Amino acid sequence: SWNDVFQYETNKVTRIQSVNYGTIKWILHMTVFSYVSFALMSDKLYQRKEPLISSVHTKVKGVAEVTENTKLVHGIFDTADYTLPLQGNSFFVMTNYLKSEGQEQKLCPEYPSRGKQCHSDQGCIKGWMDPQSKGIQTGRCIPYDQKRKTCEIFAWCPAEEGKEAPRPALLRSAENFTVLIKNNIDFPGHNYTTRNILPGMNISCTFHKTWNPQCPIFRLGDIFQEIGENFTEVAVQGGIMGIEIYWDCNLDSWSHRCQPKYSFRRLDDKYTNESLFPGYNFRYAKYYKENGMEKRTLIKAFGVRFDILVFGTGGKFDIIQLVVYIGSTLSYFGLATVCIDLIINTYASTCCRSRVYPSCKCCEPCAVNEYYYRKKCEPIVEPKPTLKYVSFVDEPHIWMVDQQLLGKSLQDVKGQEVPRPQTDFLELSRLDSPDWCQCGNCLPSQLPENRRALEELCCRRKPGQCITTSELFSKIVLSREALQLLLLYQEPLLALEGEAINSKLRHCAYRSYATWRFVSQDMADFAILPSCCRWKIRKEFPKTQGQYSGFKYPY
Amino acid sequence: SWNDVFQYETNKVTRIQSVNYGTIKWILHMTVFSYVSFALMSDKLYQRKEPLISSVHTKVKGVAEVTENTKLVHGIFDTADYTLPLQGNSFFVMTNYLKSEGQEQKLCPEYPSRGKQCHSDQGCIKGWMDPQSKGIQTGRCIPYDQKRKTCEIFAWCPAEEGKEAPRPALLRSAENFTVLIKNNIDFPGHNYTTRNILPGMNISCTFHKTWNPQCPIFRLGDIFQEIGENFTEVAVQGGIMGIEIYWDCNLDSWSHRCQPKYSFRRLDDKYTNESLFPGYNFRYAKYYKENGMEKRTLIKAFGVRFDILVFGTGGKFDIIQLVVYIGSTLSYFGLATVCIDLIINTYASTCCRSRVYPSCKCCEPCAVNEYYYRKKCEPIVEPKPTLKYVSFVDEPHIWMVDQQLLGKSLQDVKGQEVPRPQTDFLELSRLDSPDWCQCGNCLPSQLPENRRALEELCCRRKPGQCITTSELFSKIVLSREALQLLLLYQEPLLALEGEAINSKLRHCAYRSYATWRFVSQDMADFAILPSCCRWKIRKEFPKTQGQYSGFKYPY
Amino acid sequence: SWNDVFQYETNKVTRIQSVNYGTIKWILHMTVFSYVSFALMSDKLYQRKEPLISSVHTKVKGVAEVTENTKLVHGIFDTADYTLPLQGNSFFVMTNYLKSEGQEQKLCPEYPSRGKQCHSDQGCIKGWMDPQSKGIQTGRCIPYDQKRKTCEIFAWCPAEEGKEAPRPALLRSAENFTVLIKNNIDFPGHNYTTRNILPGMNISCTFHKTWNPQCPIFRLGDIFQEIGENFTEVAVQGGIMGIEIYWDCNLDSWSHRCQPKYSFRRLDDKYTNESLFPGYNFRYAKYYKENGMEKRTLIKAFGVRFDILVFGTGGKFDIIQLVVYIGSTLSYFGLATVCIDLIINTYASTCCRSRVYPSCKCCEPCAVNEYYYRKKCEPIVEPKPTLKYVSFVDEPHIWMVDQQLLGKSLQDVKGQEVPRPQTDFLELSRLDSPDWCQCGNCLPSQLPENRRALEELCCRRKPGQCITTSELFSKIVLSREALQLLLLYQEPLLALEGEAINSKLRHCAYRSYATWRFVSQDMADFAILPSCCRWKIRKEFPKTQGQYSGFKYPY
Ligand SMILES: Nc1nc2c(ncn2[C@@H]2O[C@H](COP(=O)(O)OP(=O)(O)O)[C@@H](O)[C@H]2O)c(=O)[nH]1
Ligand SMILES: Nc1nc2c(ncn2[C@@H]2O[C@H](COP(=O)(O)OP(=O)(O)O)[C@@H](O)[C@H]2O)c(=O)[nH]1
Ligand SMILES: Nc1nc2c(ncn2[C@@H]2O[C@H](COP(=O)(O)OP(=O)(O)O)[C@@H](O)[C@H]2O)c(=O)[nH]1
Ligand SMILES: Clc1cccc([C@@H]2NNNN2Cc2cccnc2)c1Cl
Ligand SMILES: Clc1cccc([C@@H]2NNNN2Cc2cccnc2)c1Cl
Ligand SMILES: Clc1cccc([C@@H]2NNNN2Cc2cccnc2)c1Cl
Ligand SMILES: *[C@@H]1O[C@H](CO)[C@@H](O)[C@H](O)[C@H]1NC(C)=O
Ligand SMILES: *[C@@H]1O[C@H](CO)[C@@H](O)[C@H](O)[C@H]1NC(C)=O
Ligand SMILES: *[C@@H]1O[C@H](CO)[C@@H](O)[C@H](O)[C@H]1NC(C)=O
Ligand SMILES: *[C@@H]1O[C@H](CO)[C@@H](O)[C@H](O)[C@H]1NC(C)=O
Ligand SMILES: *[C@@H]1O[C@H](CO)[C@@H](O)[C@H](O)[C@H]1NC(C)=O
Ligand SMILES: *[C@@H]1O[C@H](CO)[C@@H](O)[C@H](O)[C@H]1NC(C)=O
Ligand SMILES: *[C@@H]1O[C@H](CO)[C@@H](O)[C@H](O)[C@H]1NC(C)=O
Ligand SMILES: *[C@@H]1O[C@H](CO)[C@@H](O)[C@H](O)[C@H]1NC(C)=O
Ligand SMILES: *[C@@H]1O[C@H](CO)[C@@H](O)[C@H](O)[C@H]1NC(C)=O
Ligand code: NA
Ligand SMILES: [Zn+2]
Ligand SMILES: [Zn+2]
Ligand SMILES: [Zn+2]
Ligand SMILES: [Zn+2]
Ligand SMILES: [Zn+2]
Ligand SMILES: [Zn+2]
Repeated sequence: SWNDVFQYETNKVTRIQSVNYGTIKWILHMTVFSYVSFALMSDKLYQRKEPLISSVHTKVKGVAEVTENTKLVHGIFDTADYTLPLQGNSFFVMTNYLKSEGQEQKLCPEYPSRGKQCHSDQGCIKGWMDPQSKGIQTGRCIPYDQKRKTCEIFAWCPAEEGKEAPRPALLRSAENFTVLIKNNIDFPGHNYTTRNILPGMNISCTFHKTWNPQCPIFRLGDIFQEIGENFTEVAVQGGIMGIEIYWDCNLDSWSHRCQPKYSFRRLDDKYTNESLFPGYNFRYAKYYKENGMEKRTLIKAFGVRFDILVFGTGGKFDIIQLVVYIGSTLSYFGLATVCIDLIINTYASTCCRSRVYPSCKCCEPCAVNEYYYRKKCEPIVEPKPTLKYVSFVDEPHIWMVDQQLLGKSLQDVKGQEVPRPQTDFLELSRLDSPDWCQCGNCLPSQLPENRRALEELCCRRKPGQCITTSELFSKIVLSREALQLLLLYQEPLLALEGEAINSKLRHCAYRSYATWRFVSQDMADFAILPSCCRWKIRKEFPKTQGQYSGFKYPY
Repeated sequence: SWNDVFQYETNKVTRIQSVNYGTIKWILHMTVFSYVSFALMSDKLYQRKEPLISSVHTKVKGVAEVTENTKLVHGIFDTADYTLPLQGNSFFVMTNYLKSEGQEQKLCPEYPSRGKQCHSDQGCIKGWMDPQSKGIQTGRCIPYDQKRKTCEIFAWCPAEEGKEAPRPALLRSAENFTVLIKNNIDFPGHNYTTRNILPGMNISCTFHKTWNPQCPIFRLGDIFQEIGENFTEVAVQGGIMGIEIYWDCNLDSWSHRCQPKYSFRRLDDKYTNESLFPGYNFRYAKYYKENGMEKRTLIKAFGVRFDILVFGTGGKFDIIQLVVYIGSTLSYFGLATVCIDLIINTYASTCCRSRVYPSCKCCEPCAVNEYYYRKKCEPIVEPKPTLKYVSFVDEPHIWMVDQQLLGKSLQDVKGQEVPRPQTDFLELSRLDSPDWCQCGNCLPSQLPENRRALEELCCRRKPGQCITTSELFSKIVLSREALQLLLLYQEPLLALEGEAINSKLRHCAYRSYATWRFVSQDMADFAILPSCCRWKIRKEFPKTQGQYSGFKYPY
Repeated sequence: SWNDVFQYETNKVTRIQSVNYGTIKWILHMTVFSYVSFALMSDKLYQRKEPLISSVHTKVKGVAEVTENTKLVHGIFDTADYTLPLQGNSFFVMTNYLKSEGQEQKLCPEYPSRGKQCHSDQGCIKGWMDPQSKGIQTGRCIPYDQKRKTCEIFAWCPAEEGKEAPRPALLRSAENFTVLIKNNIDFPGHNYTTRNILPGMNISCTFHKTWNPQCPIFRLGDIFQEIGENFTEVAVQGGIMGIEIYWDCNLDSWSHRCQPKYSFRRLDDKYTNESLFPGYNFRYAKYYKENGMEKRTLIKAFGVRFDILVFGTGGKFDIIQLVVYIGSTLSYFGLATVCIDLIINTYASTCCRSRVYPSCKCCEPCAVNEYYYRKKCEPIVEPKPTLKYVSFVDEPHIWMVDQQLLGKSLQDVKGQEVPRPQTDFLELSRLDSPDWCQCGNCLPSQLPENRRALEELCCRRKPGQCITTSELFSKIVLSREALQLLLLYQEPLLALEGEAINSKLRHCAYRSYATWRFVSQDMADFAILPSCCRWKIRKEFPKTQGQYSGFKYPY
């Protein structure tokens, strides 16, 4: 059993000294290797990739001046006037505003927005919580002004919801504002961390696509016009702008490159439906107390919400990933073998010689694939009990009968023809008749009727001379000296006496005839002797007082 | 060397015309292919998958009315009264509040919360910064009211921290509020971008699981009751609700489907410990100046923080991914070969014939696997110096002796028995004695004692007639004419004279005996001639004035 | 065709009973299996991994006392005084502040910051929107104080932008503040969800690296000092701290482990350039009305923004992933075959015997690889029309001539020498002359001149006796009886009469000579008979009234 452990199985191979096959094999191997390497390096499949974790710190610089109205009001807007305390992944810059000062919780006519005019008390319902007007209707219709009327609502009054944003936008100068974005990114699995601002960067820089791609100071107007967006128009109703920071980071020492790439993308739909809150704005309430009453100043602030979208992956060499990829791609190196073996398989077919080659003379010298096929493959059939082989001296090939003999004589069964092997020339270089019979020497079988059809076989398919009449038949089969020599070869001390040697000689004669007429031991083992030859052999070496068993399934 | 480059190696194969083996092979191949294809299409393993980057814009609509108290106060709450300016991935809706107006930074008794009652000055420490009371203790105990006492703290007074949230929740009507969620998602690697609102969507829609799964307008109460949550109860102490937007996006043109799926999940633990801040609330300070003093109004706002969780992947066909997957799965197509080869290997074993087949007659016709095994495999042993083969005319097989001859005669060494090859019938179809000896013709070896055991071998294991006595021995071995014919065959012009031809004849006789009794040249090359036969051969073709070398390791 | 479907191809193999090869094979298989299993379990390659979606709820506890100034002001700071309403992935804690109360929109001298002193009106431009001073310059120079001057700007006055943060930080006590972080994480694909606080956790716990790694209550000072950061120093100008919550979650039931790991990392660059806004701060405006004027209190709040970075993956067993990994690694099990086959290939080379073995006697017994190579591989050359084989009785090997015969006699073409196969001993164990000629029996070819060089071949390369003179030549080639026996063997009933049998005998003699002198039918099929032997054969079996075709390309 240890010897069994100590075994190695190696495949038998046929080395072909073919220029075309070698060329094809090497070309296919080179192609597979080149593609595998290109995929490995282009996609960095040898690298474990980890998503980043990002922190964003934004600082907006800029000052705006507004002059509006009934008295003229001159206002200055600094960061605390147009920015919220948040300075993370999103920062808001106010670009326009509607101000409703001195609101009190009381009854008032709703602002006439979106054709909300009232003509009669039936145009509104009492106690209806209108989120559009942002009040609760009292059910009555009251005059908003001299010309139009609007229902009364309990809300923050004077109610002005629905009024249009100023145009032009009051804080247009925000296009000239700048934002400094500090982005700290980390790959914890790879234990790496960097930031978008490194020592040596000039502080007077402003971002540009080509001149200053790494400058993290962005002018808002430049952001808008880089992607063909009009800051002046968006400033009226507001919008959402995304600043994308892509980190395609290679953390390998020999190829270390972890630098941010900045892009811009409008995130709010320019063509948003009017009822779906187009643009970007929010209502902020400044609460105070005046005249012993709780009052509220409502600022509808329109502006651009800048969303900093930080994304990317960090790739670092990982042996497991490379091993997995190489293992996945290893099977592709069998492409050359598959292709060349398929070529040999298909071109060895006889169909190519009869039809393709005469039509196409260029594909003619590819007939060598038959020699390759025969030096590569050994066909064998299942040695089933019904397997029989018959050879007729008239015919030049052997016939296989794999079907059950249902009474019909073996002579009448057609079967499938198979080629006759070439008896090694090297070894051969040395010095009333039954109705089915056609030679006149066959005799009825002595077997039981149920299996008598097996022995109902003649040496030929058409009438003619019996094969037994040939002197070579006597030399190979009936020659007692030759059979005795063969027996001695196998059994040097065999006793050439007794009824036993005669049975041994009979079996040796059967084997000799089968090998001579079938060549291969595969066919000879399942060959069926003709009745004439079988009975002549038995006459030469008969059985004293027994009945012949006949062919035996060797399996 | 170029010829070497121009080589192709093809495996030698044995084609078996077996119905069962072909059936098994094709069934296994179909199963492997079906599973590989199913995995490829189900998991989209041909697609490169990229995580999305999302931007969320939320707009809350809704109006609430509150009537509380000592004077009756009728208050209206619109978006600016219950929402914060943030409208991104999270939005907060106030559902309840505790108001402490007119706070001044001074000394006051802490609110009696969680059994914080005071009975003596020793129940509290001076200068202790109590974050629960949100003040610094003065070390003294003072009467909070007529019945209970509480220590004095320097804080915003009147201190009311620890008071219970109103019940029912004041802003219960928030269940009727609606939120419009605009979700812009982008796959930058795939250069794709879409949003959850497309042209044609009805604006009066409200989200529903089945009727309106794509409507991005959600009623908060509907959100809560979709997952079996009670908005009325959560509104008292607040909570956190997550609106999950899953983007399972297929970006292939032939299978393009990038649509959001909305789900809801409570994010705050319903059973949070009382000391771990159950629910959701925050304290907001409204600062003002009254009576020449800095005053503060503290609003403890309880509400639902809605967290919009946007996640998903975009898959687009990538040739590299498909190639990698196919390469990974290619090796599985060898399953049929592995299984059928294992069947042939195991069923060819003799163990199955002796035990399994007699017990199980159904597994009997599988004995054909032995023929397959012998047509597929050629066993060979290592040709080591100790390798020897011995054949005894008494025994029917050959014996291998691979162990060193440590003085013990080769006759006495047992070794391991091996089968005798069938001499090709096709080629064969033509026309005082030593103590270890058992034939009476062996003679002591003339070799040095150290290696004399090699030649101490007899033609038989038991007493009997010598193999040399057989006439076939003389015909094959001693026949000078046959050996001369063989020599001429190899060397046509060999000069049949001189002491050289005699040595050539002796070696040819050795080879002839070895081939006759061992058949294979593998065994004959390492076979050991019996002393009797060896010395008879030497007598026929002796050496004039030299000592015989004897067997030579051929390796 | 169905029989074709019912076929199975199995590779022919040579089983080697070698201890070293078996050892190498099993060692390599064990190594490959061990590494594959280690990679599978270490990297959980059998698991589908899904990124988490996280929700963070933060609650800060802590109270601070400040005493500053011209009148002494004693202020208390609770959560509503130093925290913003946001309680999600980021929370801000105020640690220092600069307060500018009672600002009015009017003209004032800018604060003298960063050497902004003015000496003349030419040092500033009118209408210049200075974002540093946060005002619009009027173009005039005015005295900020008695000693220094600064230009006039329309801004919120008194302008104090650029004033240094207080030192020490006013809210130093914030180091003693605590934050409770509730983290709800979910894997939607795996349909799993958990949180960082589970029942049974003690509420008096405070986080520690070793003692309380799972306590989600963190002291800010402890956070800073865990990573060697000084909270007192950072509190002056502020900063950004990241609380990383890593979820390495295994969702398999047998290996379920989904627990958070807390780490800390400073996110703001300690060495940020002075002009790049070092630290963290924001300007918040408190608007009010005083004396009938809109006034503003500007608080420059410096503090630590704590960013909770939640990341991780959830791994759950997936059959497809395991199948893909196993398929990727299957090809690696062919390493043993590749290595051992390469060893056999290289050590069988003759180059190793001539040079390596004499120099290195240790690598000598590896000569057995030649026997393995010959039992494993069968070399065959392409049977092209130019393929010819010639054997000279003088030389001991055969010669291959694969080049076109451009008039030059085949005798003069060198070609490449090839070894002579061993004629199976088993089958052989039985009983004026042309200028190019060197035997005296060759005759000029009768073929057309263009192809006459093919037959211009002699039996030897040097002068000597003709091979035809040997009696074995007559026995094998000229023996009519032997050729007739061979013909009968193939055709038992062949009629031994007529001009046909003579041509059959001539062809059989050609084959017999080719097989005798070339052994293999591969070489014999393309062998070229010497002119002497060819013409002697023709003399024995001549053609009556025709011209001999001569050698025919068998392909
Ligand atoms: N191949 C082959 N073998 C045969 C044939 N007939 C008989 N045998 C073999 O010869 C043996 C029977 O010998 P036979 O003379 O017919 O009957 P016996 O006297 O009882 O031995 C069996 O083991 C068969 O394998 C035949 O036609 N073809
Ligand atoms: N297989 C085999 N070969 C042998 C045996 N004895 C001798 N030889 C071969 O014969 C050669 C020696 O011939 P031998 O007559 O014994 O001595 P010599 O006169 O010096 O040549 C060696 O090369 C051996 O390979 C044997 O028992 N078995
Ligand atoms: N291998 C080999 N075959 C030959 C040679 N010469 C002739 N033949 C074969 O013999 C056949 C021609 O016979 P030949 O006596 O030369 O002329 P024929 O009388 O017209 O048949 C062809 O089919 C050749 O394949 C030779 O030198 N070598
Ligand atoms: Cl959106 C925003 C961002 C930052 C600050 C403010 C602030 N809040 N109260 N008054 N605001 C200032 C202000 C004045 C005049 C017109 N518009 C806005 C807002 Cl409203
Ligand atoms: Cl949480 C929140 C969201 C939005 C606005 C407010 C606002 N802030 N100052 N007063 N608030 C209004 C208000 C009045 C009465 C009771 N509760 C709250 C808060 Cl507090
Ligand atoms: Cl950053 C921040 C966080 C929370 C609250 C506040 C609040 N806003 N108006 N006054 N503030 C309080 C206050 C008083 C005195 C000194 N500093 C700050 C701020 Cl400013
Ligand atoms: C931005 O600045 C430039 C130059 O300072 C000025 O011409 C332009 O009008 C400014 N934009 C706005 C919207 O005021
Ligand atoms: C990660 O990198 C830092 C800096 O190089 C190093 O100090 C640390 O040991 C590394 N490994 C960790 C943090 O596990
Ligand atoms: C941008 O929008 C403004 C409206 O505010 C308009 O006057 C201007 O012409 C627009 N610019 C372009 C380039 O369309
Ligand atoms: C929500 O609206 C319905 C119908 O308008 C009303 O019956 C219900 O009371 C409202 N819910 C609350 C909490 O007020
Ligand atoms: C991405 O898509 C847009 C729109 O189809 C196209 O204009 C652009 O060229 C594409 N490639 C990019 C942005 O690299
Ligand atoms: C929801 O909670 C409220 C308490 O505010 C309670 O009155 C009501 O019955 C609850 N509803 C359900 C269905 O449990
Ligand atoms: C934090 O608390 C400890 C003990 O209560 C105290 O000694 C220390 O001074 C405090 N830190 C600050 C900055 O006040
Ligand atoms: C997910 O898990 C929950 C809880 O175990 C279960 O009720 C549900 O059916 C699962 N599948 C889903 C939500 O698709
Ligand atoms: C931390 O910084 C403060 C300055 O506010 C300094 O006094 C103290 O010595 C520093 N601590 C250490 C350990 O460096
Ligand atoms: Na593979
Ligand atoms: Zn007959
Ligand atoms: Zn017959
Ligand atoms: Zn003996
Ligand atoms: Zn003997
Ligand atoms: Zn000659
Ligand atoms: Zn000659």
